[PDB]
Amino acid sequence: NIRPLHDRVIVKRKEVETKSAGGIVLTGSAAAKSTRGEVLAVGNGRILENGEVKPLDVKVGDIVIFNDGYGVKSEKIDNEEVLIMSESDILAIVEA
Amino acid sequence: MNIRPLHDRVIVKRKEVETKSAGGIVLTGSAAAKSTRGEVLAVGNGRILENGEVKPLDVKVGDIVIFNDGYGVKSEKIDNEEVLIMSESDILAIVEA
Amino acid sequence: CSDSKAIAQVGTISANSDETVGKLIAEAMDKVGKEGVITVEDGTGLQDELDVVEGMQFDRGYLSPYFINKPETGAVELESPFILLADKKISNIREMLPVLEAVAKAGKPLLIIAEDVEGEALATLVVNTMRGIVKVAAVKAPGFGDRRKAMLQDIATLTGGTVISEEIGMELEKATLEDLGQAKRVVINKDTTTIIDGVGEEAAIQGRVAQIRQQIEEATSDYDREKLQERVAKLAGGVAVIKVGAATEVEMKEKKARVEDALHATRAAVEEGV
Amino acid sequence: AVKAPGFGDRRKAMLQDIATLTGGTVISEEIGMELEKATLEDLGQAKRVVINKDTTTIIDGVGEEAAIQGRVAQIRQQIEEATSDYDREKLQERVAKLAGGVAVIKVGAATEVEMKEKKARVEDALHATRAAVEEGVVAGGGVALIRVASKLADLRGQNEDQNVGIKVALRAMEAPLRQIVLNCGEEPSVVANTVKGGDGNYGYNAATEEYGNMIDMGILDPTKVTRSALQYAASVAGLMITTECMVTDLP
Ligand SMILES: Nc1ncnc2c1ncn2[C@@H]1O[C@H](COP(=O)(O)OP(=O)(O)O)[C@@H](O)[C@H]1O
Ligand SMILES: [Mg+2]
Repeated sequence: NIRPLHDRVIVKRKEVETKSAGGIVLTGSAAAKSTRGEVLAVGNGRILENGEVKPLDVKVGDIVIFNDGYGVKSEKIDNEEVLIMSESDILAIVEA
Repeated sequence: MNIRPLHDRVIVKRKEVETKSAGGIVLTGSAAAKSTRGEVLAVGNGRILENGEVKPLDVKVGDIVIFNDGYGVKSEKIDNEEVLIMSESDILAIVEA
Repeated sequence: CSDSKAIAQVGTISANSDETVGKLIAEAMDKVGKEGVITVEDGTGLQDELDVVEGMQFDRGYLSPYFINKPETGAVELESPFILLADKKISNIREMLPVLEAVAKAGKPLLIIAEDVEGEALATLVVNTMRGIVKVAAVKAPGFGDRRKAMLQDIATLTGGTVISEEIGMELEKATLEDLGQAKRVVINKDTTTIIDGVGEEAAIQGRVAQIRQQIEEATSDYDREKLQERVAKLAGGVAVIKVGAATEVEMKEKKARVEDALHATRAAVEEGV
Repeated sequence: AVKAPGFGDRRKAMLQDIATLTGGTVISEEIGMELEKATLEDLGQAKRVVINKDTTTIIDGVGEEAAIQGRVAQIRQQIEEATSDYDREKLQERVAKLAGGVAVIKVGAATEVEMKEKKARVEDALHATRAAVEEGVVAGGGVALIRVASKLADLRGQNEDQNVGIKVALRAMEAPLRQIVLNCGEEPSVVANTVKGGDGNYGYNAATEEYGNMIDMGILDPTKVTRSALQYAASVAGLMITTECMVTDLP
């Protein structure tokens, strides 16, 4: 395993283009890919002004909603496709 | 299966376009309606500035709120009805009477 | 001029002593009545042919070929389907859940008539028939905008459905399982789409027939009467088409000319007598 | 990796011919599937495949005989069209590749003008054998028409004028035979007589310039071509003798 640094979290994407969750809704053509994820591991924290180490509000193995910009970068780790992003890119943390 | 918004971000369920109650009763349709009203579900902790930590979002839960729909608002699906999520900065006023 | 014997005779006279032409017109006029439409087309084989299509049949094809059911030759047969038409093109409106899920809740094969279907909406439609959630097929509407929409509401009352318009105070995402009409069975091919029997009251149909009667004359005389009677025959009674046969292309021009002549004469003979 | 067969719809149709043969699934951008999402089941299988600079070949691919016969049965509806010629050439081409096999005849010649003659004689013979196969054969030398004319001799019409129309036809069915003889520069009158005196397949051989059995001598008319020639000529000629007036543009 690897550790991201500062405020940056490394997340594994959830299934793409299949909206199959919610309502009775089936699968459509026009695609919206991976608005949610399980993460992997997280950074120490972000410094602010001098903020030193402030622990990220998101814990590890939590499933979350996000908006994907370029801040998130597509990487391939351990034969797995993964997204690296800044915590500010996480929107909400969903819980069953 | 409730959902929890991160700090500074609030999750709110939209209120459907009102058949016009202004010029009563003359109704507008069929088109989208700018939201002078809205509902909510859960609230984030708050936003941090220069160690300013988390200033509790001035909006509580169950509060009726007015908001502008910008690029900052996202649409998500939760069990049954789909709801939208936003930052407290995008909330303008809360209606009370 | 009333009896089909007399009709076939005045038909034969205009046909230059061709008894086949007269008796055939008489057969069409006997089956579909005074008002049934009769058309003349160039022939395949060397023999004359009379086709009769009863009930509702209109001209348009299926937009996606994968919808084919039980029947071969690309035949799609759907049992008790539901029809709704929104006037608009459906790509982005692919969401349309609440309505589909309502149909999903029903578990019926759908027959879908719309203004047009974009490829985006088409793909997810393919997935529904393969996946099995609901078996569904969709075909395009018959006419040009003003003419089609006028004959569309006519179809709505036939199957007891209600026309939804985006050009009206109704929305694409808003529809109910009850708003749809029903039919006994439907068969769709490359060219024609067909409805055998729809479920509707005897009241709405001829009530609609009594209102179109004022539309039959108007100021317009002959030229809208053509498509209107075209519409009228389709809706209540039925339409008949005669395929005229000939051996060679030069004889086809002669055969067809004698056939149209006799046809107009029977109409004239019928209305004004002989 | 090889390019698809043709320009669109030629190519797209022949994938489904190729797809169902090898039991694979065609991946299309026009349906709810895409290339990055694919299953090993979307792939087809074959025993062997051979590719060269100009050609690609699939040796005994594996697909049901049920599915294969399904595509041919769908082309049966495709057999009858309004496209007529070239439609039939390219349509059977797909079918032959899927079930049977293809044959190509290369006509040889010294010069280009002899090539146009050799190939033209080959095209006639091809259509004729095909037509002979389906609709059967009758005695050549136009003796069929001259024989059917002999059989119809007692035929009468509604009026006296109509009778002449009937007789005119029978006399005219003699024409083909009588013309062949004349091209040999021999008395047509004599040959017509000596053939009409006899019955059945007894006829004149123009090449050997001696009489005999047409069928035994291998002189055969596909029945379809003889039937067609008679029908078409009568249709237009029948209409043509009805002319009381002619209108045209001025010089
Ligand atoms: N060796 C032969 N002896 C007698 N008749 C022949 C011989 N070869 C061909 N024929 C006749 O001549 C005709 C040949 O027709 P041809 O000129 O090849 O084309 P088309 O059928 O368009 O006239 C056939 O009807 C056939 O019966
Ligand atoms: Mg006349």
